[PDB]
Amino acid sequence: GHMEMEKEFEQIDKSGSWAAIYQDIRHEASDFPCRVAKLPKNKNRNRYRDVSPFDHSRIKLHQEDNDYINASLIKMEEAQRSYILTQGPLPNTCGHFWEMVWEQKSRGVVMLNRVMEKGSLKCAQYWPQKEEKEMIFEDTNLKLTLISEDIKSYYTVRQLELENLTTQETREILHFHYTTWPDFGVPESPASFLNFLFKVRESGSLSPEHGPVVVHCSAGIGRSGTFCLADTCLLLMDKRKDPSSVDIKKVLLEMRKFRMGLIQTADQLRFSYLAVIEGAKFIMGDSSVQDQWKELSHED
Ligand SMILES: CNc1ccc(-c2ccc(C)c(N3CC(=O)NS3(=O)=O)c2)cc1
Ligand SMILES: [Cl-]
Ligand SMILES: [Cl-]
Ligand SMILES: [Cl-]
Ligand SMILES: [Mg+2]
Repeated sequence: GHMEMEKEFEQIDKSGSWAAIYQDIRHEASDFPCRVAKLPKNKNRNRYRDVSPFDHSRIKLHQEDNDYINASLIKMEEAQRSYILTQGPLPNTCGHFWEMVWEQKSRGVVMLNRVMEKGSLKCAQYWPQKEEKEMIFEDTNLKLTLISEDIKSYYTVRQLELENLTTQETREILHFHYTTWPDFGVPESPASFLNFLFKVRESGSLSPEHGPVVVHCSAGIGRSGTFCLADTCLLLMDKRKDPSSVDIKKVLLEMRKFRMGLIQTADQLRFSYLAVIEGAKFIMGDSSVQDQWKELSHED
């Protein structure tokens, strides 16, 4: 057979029109107000002047003081999966970030960037790197401990313990850290990307019994958007067991109702197609393809 998205992909490649297709998505994308993000008191809570959560979908912190964090709830109604997309936390918003994880009952955090990229700090060091050096976030009364980590060639999975120091309740948070995805770039292959995505899936972190997974890169729109678009499209395909009922551009436009700028280049859009098309093999019952991805990704 041949999926409709596969036929579309070939036509676009052939005519060399990924830029045009992508720019049309940008032109059609939703425009909603971000008035809270732009308040003077929130200036230092934003990593990028021009990347803001819409008011209607922003995550509110549960604190009468200042409830603002640069984070958006991407609620995919048809797919029945939610994601929280957020910027890489700043030195002064790491407490807020873990506060959000707590209040939203997230089980998993997906990090698609490195702390330093291109000679610059794209994300604060918001988790402990050594077991014996735990982090206390005094402003939000949270304690964070590294429990263990499994380092692979291009991604790292960490077990963290998050403790609400007010109630002494503790939770296991899983950290899935993709370390080789360049900003404004694409993963090395669909295989490496899907191997990682399926690692996130297998952990149970995307279960509806949990809060939304937290997904971030530096701005929380480029690589983050790519990750979520692929996952949602595979999920939609999965629910219906029908790949040809999935309209990737339409899904992306729906996601952009909840946060601006999701997917930052034409090639990331192109890569999203590649990931979904390849991932469809597993969804539709080629169970052995997951091992192929593992081998091809060279995680060892
Ligand atoms: C709307 N204007 C705008 C767009 C993008 C950015 C921006 C800056 C730096 C970075 C690393 C990224 N990212 C590209 C990627 O692939 N992921 S990202 O971190 O979101 C985006 C800033 C402002
Ligand atoms: Cl890093
Ligand atoms: Cl560097
Ligand atoms: Cl930083
Ligand atoms: Mg040690």
